[PDB]
Amino acid sequence: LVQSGGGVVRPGTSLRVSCAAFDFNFRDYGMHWVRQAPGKGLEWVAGIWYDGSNKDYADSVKGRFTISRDNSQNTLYLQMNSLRVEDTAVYYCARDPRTHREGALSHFDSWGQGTLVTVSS
Amino acid sequence: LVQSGGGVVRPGTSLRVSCAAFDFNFRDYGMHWVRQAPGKGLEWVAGIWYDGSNKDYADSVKGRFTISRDNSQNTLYLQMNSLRVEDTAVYYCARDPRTHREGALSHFDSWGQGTLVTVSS
Amino acid sequence: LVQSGGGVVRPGTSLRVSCAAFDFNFRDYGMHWVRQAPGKGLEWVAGIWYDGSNKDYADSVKGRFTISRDNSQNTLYLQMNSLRVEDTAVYYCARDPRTHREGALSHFDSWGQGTLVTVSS
Amino acid sequence: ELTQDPAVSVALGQTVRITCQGDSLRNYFAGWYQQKPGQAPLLVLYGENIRPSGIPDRFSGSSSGNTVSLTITGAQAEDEADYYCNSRDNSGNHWVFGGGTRLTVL
Amino acid sequence: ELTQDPAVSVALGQTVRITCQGDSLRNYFAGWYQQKPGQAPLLVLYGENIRPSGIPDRFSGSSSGNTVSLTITGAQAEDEADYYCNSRDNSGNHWVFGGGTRLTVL
Amino acid sequence: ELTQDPAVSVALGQTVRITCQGDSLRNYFAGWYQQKPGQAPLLVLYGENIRPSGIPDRFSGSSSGNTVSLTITGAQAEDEADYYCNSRDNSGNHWVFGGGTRLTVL
Amino acid sequence: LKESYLEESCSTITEGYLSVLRTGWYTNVFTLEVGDVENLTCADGPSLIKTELDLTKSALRELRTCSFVLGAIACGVATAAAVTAGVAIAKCIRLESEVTAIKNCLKKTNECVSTLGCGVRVLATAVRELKDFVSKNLTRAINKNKCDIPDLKMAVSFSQFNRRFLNVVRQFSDNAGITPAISKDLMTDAELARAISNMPTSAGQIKLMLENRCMVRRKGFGILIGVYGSSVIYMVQLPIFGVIDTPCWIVKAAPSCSEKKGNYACLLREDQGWYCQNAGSTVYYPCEKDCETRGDHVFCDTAAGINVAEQSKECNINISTTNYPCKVSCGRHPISMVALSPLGALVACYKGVSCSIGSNRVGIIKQLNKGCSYITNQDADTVTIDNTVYQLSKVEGEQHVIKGRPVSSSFDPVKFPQDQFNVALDQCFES
Amino acid sequence: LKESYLEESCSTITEGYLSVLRTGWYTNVFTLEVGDVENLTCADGPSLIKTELDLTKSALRELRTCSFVLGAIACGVATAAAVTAGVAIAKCIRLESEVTAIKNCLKKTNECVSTLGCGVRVLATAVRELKDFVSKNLTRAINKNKCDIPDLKMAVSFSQFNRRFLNVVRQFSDNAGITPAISKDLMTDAELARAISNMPTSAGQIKLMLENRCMVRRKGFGILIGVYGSSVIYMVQLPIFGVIDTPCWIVKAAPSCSEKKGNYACLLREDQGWYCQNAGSTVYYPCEKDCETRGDHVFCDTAAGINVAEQSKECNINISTTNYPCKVSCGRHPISMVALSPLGALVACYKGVSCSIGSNRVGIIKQLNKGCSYITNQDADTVTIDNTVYQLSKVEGEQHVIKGRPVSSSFDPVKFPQDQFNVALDQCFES
Amino acid sequence: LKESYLEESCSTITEGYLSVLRTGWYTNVFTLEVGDVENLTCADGPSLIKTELDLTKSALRELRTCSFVLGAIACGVATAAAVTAGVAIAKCIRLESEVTAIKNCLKKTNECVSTLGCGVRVLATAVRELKDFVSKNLTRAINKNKCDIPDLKMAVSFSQFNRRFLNVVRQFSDNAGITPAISKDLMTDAELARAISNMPTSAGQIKLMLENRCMVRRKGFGILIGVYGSSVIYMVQLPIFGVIDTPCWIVKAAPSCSEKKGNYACLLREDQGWYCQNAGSTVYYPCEKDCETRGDHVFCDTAAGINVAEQSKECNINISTTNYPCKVSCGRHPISMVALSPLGALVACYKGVSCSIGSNRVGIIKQLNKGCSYITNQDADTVTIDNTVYQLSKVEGEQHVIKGRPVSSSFDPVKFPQDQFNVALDQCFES
Ligand SMILES: *[C@@H]1O[C@H](CO)[C@@H](O[C@@H]2O[C@H](CO)[C@@H](O[C@@H]3O[C@H](CO)[C@@H](O)[C@H](O)[C@@H]3O)[C@H](O)[C@H]2NC(C)=O)[C@H](O)[C@H]1NC(C)=O
Ligand SMILES: *[C@@H]1O[C@H](CO)[C@@H](O)[C@H](O)[C@H]1NC(C)=O
Ligand SMILES: *[C@@H]1O[C@H](CO)[C@@H](O)[C@H](O)[C@H]1NC(C)=O
Repeated sequence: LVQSGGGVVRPGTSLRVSCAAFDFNFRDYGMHWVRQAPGKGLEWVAGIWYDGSNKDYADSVKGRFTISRDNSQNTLYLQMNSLRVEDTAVYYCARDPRTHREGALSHFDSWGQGTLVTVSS
Repeated sequence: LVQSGGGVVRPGTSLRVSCAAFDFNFRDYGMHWVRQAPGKGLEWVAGIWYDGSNKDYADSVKGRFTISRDNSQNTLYLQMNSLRVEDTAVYYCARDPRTHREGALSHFDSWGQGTLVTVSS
Repeated sequence: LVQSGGGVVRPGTSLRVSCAAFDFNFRDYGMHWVRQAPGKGLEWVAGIWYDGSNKDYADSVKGRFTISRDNSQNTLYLQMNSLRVEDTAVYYCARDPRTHREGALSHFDSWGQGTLVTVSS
Repeated sequence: ELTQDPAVSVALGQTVRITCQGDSLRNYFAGWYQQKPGQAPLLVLYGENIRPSGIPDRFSGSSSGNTVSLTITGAQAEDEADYYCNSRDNSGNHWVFGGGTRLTVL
Repeated sequence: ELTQDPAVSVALGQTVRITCQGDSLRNYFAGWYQQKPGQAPLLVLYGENIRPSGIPDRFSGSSSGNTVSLTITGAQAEDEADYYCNSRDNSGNHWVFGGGTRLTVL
Repeated sequence: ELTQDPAVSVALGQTVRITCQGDSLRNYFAGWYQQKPGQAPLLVLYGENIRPSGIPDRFSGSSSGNTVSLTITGAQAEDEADYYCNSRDNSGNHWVFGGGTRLTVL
Repeated sequence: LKESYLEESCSTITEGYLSVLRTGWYTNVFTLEVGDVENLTCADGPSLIKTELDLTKSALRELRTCSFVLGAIACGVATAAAVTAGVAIAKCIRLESEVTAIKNCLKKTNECVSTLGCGVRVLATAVRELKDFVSKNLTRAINKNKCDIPDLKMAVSFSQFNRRFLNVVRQFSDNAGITPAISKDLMTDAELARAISNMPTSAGQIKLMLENRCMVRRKGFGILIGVYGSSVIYMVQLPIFGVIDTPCWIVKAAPSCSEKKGNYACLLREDQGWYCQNAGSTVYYPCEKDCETRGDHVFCDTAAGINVAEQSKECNINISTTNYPCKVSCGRHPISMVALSPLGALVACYKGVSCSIGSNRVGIIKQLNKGCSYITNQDADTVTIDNTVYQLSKVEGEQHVIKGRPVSSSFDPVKFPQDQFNVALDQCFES
Repeated sequence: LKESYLEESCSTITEGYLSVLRTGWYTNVFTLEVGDVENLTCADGPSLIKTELDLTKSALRELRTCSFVLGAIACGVATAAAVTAGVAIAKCIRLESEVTAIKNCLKKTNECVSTLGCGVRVLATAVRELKDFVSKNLTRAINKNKCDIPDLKMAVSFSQFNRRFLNVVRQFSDNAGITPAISKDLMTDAELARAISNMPTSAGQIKLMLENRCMVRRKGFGILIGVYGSSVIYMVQLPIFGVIDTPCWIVKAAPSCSEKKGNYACLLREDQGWYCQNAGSTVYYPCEKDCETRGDHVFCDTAAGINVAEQSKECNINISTTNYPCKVSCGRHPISMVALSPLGALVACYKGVSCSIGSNRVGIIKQLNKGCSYITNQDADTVTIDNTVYQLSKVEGEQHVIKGRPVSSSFDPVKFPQDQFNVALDQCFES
Repeated sequence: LKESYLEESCSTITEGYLSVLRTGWYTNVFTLEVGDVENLTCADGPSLIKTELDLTKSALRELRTCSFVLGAIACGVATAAAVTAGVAIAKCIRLESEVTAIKNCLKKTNECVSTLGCGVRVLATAVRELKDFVSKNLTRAINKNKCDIPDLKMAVSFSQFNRRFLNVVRQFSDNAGITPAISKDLMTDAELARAISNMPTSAGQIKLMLENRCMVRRKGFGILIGVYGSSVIYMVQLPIFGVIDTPCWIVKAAPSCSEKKGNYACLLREDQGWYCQNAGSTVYYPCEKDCETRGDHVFCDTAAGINVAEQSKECNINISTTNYPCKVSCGRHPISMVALSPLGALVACYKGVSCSIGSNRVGIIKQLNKGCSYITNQDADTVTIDNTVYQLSKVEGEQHVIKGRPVSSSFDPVKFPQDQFNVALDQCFES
């Protein structure tokens, strides 16, 4: 997974963290973003289904982030606006196993390597 | 297995012979007494079913001997009364295979090593 | 196989050829004659079914030859009348595997070594 | 009342049939016991050709009509013994023993 | 009347398909005979791809429409022979042979 | 909301059960991850005791009521890691992760 | 055999068959000793022994995850009785106190007799060879978790000993714990012979069962009790064919039809199938599934039998006038059909069908007259109704014809309703 | 495929299927050679060969221990014919003089042809491989009775050669001598190909069977003749599919209920299931079990056929007025149900069930009106009745609607008896 | 369990069973890899490897040669729905575009998710093991076509790896491409558990299915897509038991005959079998074989369900006066029979039959009065009719009796016709 777009910016700005070069067929799989503040536990960030429907978000970001995908280029985007200081974390790109959205499974697999996004004064 | 009470007595007396130390779960098996006069063929003596019903006897003894069993100690008894000189025999203790009383099987296995009872002047 | 009667004769005469000493159960198989003029391709000559019904002939011989069999001696006979010089050929004896006449199978096996009826001037 | 011969002899290494007869055998199975002298009887065959475990596969048997037979195949030296057939009476309540064939191996 | 190519050639170890054509093959099966030049015909293949015993797995055949074909796979030196197809006419009482293909191996 | 013990210790080669507690586990399965430092989380168990391929056969899961637990049999030193449970909440849309258990091996 | 054609009703009755009636169940409880296979592990990659040990361990664990139209009426009662008797007995065994009792009984020897607390006598059998192999050989062979040892003889032997165990699992997992028949793997021939010969019946019955054990095997079934420790415990439920050689007969029928000025009337007898006498009572066996013949013997299950009054035989003699209500179906469309019988065929064909009879001597002998006719298997080898050929049974036996005007042509038919499915004859006729 | 919806009776008829009719039986008589395994004995205790030999020698002994509702009517005659035709030939082979004749045929070679005394001609086949191994190799590798020999290659080989033999015994033992279908072990693919090719039918039929040999295999059966010396003899009966590519059609129906002043009147067509036309006659195949579809082809058994007259097709065109007595069932209370069809489904939807149609294109499409309605495959992917869901057959093809008032809404019903099971339509209406 | 005897109509209703309803299908698509086996040949006569290679090649090519009476209606609908759903999805995978897509999905790893062109989503699985052996090991062992190598380890190993492949072929070949159940070999335990865990249903249902997978396995089926290159492709349809723990009850009945002036009059309830209530409607499951019990759980197929109005329960309470048309059969001739129930048995016992109840403590307890009577499994262990013997279900529970003088005794029967089959009760009584 060639993940990029992660660096550092003063708060109140925008950035994009893309996850591409999938080894599996990126199409037909749902995808999710998970983040990890330095040393802290994991937090789920956003989700999307395989046809691009069902964009949904954690309440810490519900108003600000957008999750988008391109099934022709095989790329996943999370685009950040009004970035706040608490948003500094490693962002991981993760895959959804489910065939049907009604299913009971709730794990993720195929965790990408990390993309460190920093926010600083 | 142990068998006991073998000995000699003058005719017209009484004796008890017993069979014990069973290795086969005595509680569920019917049991039989079968005897052998010296050098002569075998004769069946008496029988009992597993719950102690169906006490049966050969006509040579039908008024004299009594067979009885104790399913708590795991011992089997045959009591001899009014011994007569013809009763000189080895008494073997033998086991009945039958699950159901109305079955067609008729053999005995698990023949004990036998108790010599003599009667003489 | 024994095959006999192959020889020279002047045209306009008669001859008999026979096929015998079969190793298989001759009684149950249909049989056929097939002939090969020197260097030429094969021509079917006649046929018979196992019970001796269904005698059939090629039109080059329909009027002349007779096909006969003896299920007790185990011998097959083809008798030639009014030999004509075109009839010079090796005559093979051949077996038909069909269990039922209305079957779709159409091949022969068990070819004999053949005999060389050589009608000539 | 079961009945069988007094004694039978067999040339070593070939078959012999011991036979036991009595009407009740038509209706109840038999049991065949071996008795070498002094020792207690030992079950060699019961029912229609069923052997107790450990009895060598030489012993075998069969029945017809009111008669049952024990066939010793390839009579070995260790087969010399008394053989006693056994069945119940026609009441199904008293057992009986057929007397014994003493068998000897030459 | 069955019809067949008079001669065909194949490179050693290459495959070749001999073909035999005639209307009646659509309704009755065919049989393929090898003939070494001095010797009685020997059945190689019959029916919809069945072989006798002994005939090596190299020989095979197939059919479509009113045609049948014998495919020699990996032609060996021993395959040089005449090949004759035969079948039955539309009546089913008269057999007929095609003028066999003389096959030669280079 | 999922919940976990903040730290647990196990004697080497002894077993240990980590447990994760939360009301929503009645409806949705858990996934178990481990995270050694710096590296991305690696799925170690999911569902009712299914292992991903390549995860050694020592990890096994169990669950009841509103509780799940990951049992490490024969706990090796290479099992020292953070272990995180996650599951969906009763909306079916939002995922939640437990606070993670920092296991350590003595 | 004797076969009577009853032209009163275009039916045949074939009699002289000898009964074999199932009248009970006999239970043998098996313990299959698998051994301590769930501890042995491999540390040295793929190998033969790992593959067979993997198959074993995998089966042992997977095995812990399981657990009036007289025709239809009869078969429901029959199958309900069978399964109920099995579950009732299995429920006594499934208690831990009884499994430990059975194992304590079988600890020193391979067969013993047990009483369950619920008052029933069972035979018990231990099949033990796989534990013998696992505990006495394989466990020392794979000494140090090094499974890829150089001795091949272990791997081949292991594939043989575990074979029976794997087959038993296969048959239970495909059937959710209740098998349809007693496979060779549930009971071997020797085990089945010793089981049959213990059954609670006189010697005559057993000698028949014991020479027909393939049919005994087919009629019974097995139930999984469970996996306890490292032993699989299952039970088999054997048929007691306690009554044999009573008289039986079979009734066959074909549509009997007539004309009156070009409009048909028809009836068909609805009491087809097997009958038997038993101890002076008549039993009717309507299920198609639950009687099977093997030559002169017919094997039937007494649970499928509906009791019928002895007058029921009068429908086979004087159906015109019997006071017993013979069951018939009535209508006015003449169906043409063949109904076979053990010694012949009933051939019914009417307007627009062309029956004929033929032989392997000559393909055609006689075109039949319109109506119902009885074609004796001595008279033709085959009958053909319309481009369709039936081949007759070549059994030998005497035939009779009972002459009489068919009912369909003797009484005036009822005007409404003329078509009636399964009804006493007097509703159809002589209204 | 062309599917007509018949509004007059709430029924669909789908035309364009191609027949495949069984019209005869073909017999191959196998002899399987075990060789003199019964003389071999082992005196080394447990070993690989002893346990394989025990399996072989035991199985060889076990073989010695085996000795008008038109639906039910049709399947009766169908099964009696099959079993009878088989037993009639087995009883002819079972004589000692014939088994010696067969083995005299096959002495030099693996396939032979023989006429039985009863006049049938059978193919005969020798499955000889096991006798070759036992006589040529195993009987010399053992000498004296050394049986735990050092060469493992002998034991592994043996477990392959006897593998077929044990499987044959397994299938006969579980079926009391008459198997339900031709396993791969009774007749292997090569043997089945040679057998089919000999069958007494023209090349067109045979080419079809060879490409469908799974279905030929499924529809035959085998009979055990017996064990004669060390040889098993058994016969296989193969279905002659003598007629192909005649027209067939399938009729489906659903309850045609209709309402009158708040009461209901209902009708269902009973002339339901498969029909095929053959040489200018119509044949009706009412069993559920006989006819099976594979694409356009229907595999059917002429022994199950009932020769319904021509003009029976008039119930598919003008049931209201045909003089043919079209079979219907009548009653008051409406059932609601879905009847599937190859190109659609009929929904009967009355008295307060909720009915709707939907698709994998998002959402539900339409709530349906009450009354019999026809949902086309092209219109919806799914249909649902009261929380149940059905998925429609995806096959494309023409649909037609034949418009017309339902009979249930057009005639006054009979007052008594109103409910009638299986009657001509005129018993129910227009009295 | 609570069992009520309804003496008003001689019936029992047993409540408290918990539903498990199939409400969908799930599809897993398997690719089974058999490698470049068709290139390998043996130049060196008979050998172990040649025999196993021959079996593999033969089995591989063999696949290429391959491919109102509510109780009657419902089971037709059930199997139609099953087969169409399977064939409809199989026809969508069978395209070459999709087979390449599936192989492209699985090319790197053993499980993948795919959307077909037809919009359904499937799980996909690769059974890769045999290709790995044939490519990485066997192909280098046979140098220069010398198959009879000295190392036996290849031969024994190869018999293990191809074992699964040969079993899959065996099941499809015997079933012409659609197997009756999910064999051990089509889908292993691990593959099955990992398949169920993905189904479109909440965890409660899935936890039950995993603990009961022998039933999930039993009700599914597989379809052969075909052989492509040297990969077998087949699919498995798994039952989604999407609804659990709703109420169900079973109805049983027996002939309620009674007599006046020496003439019997009879009634039997025709609405026997399973009912389950679901989300506020009642589903009736009439098929004899589409509901099965395991303790309190009853497993049923929603496609076999016929919707009935909720008032239909009134036939279990006051059938004499409900306005709902309770289905009954009427007749003049009494039948004597035992209808067993989960907690007891109905004994119908009429003229000329003798009936008595017994126990395992004492053989005979009482002889019953004539007429319908309810014998409780707490009061007897056995019940007997005319020398027939039945065993009662020993399961504990509670019983009730709902008193009420029987219908057949209270009303006077209609004079013509009696013997009405499957009619509403108003049509038989109080004419
Ligand atoms: C079992 O015993 C038989 C005979 O008792 C053995 O048959 C022998 O098999 C070998 C090959 O494995 C044959 O050798 C080959 O012969 C042909 C002859 O055309 C030749 O072309 C080959 O180059 C090779 O020499 C041998 O002829 C054959 N024996 C006889 C008498 O024909 C068999 O090998 C033994 N083992 C097994 C497992 O069957
Ligand atoms: C034989 O092997 C080649 C590649 O080595 C392959 O292309 C060919 O398909 C193989 N044979 C068959 C029949 O597939
Ligand atoms: C008795 O039948 C009437 C008529 O349908 C019904 O209204 C009433 O509810 C029934 N009795 C009970 C207890 O439901």
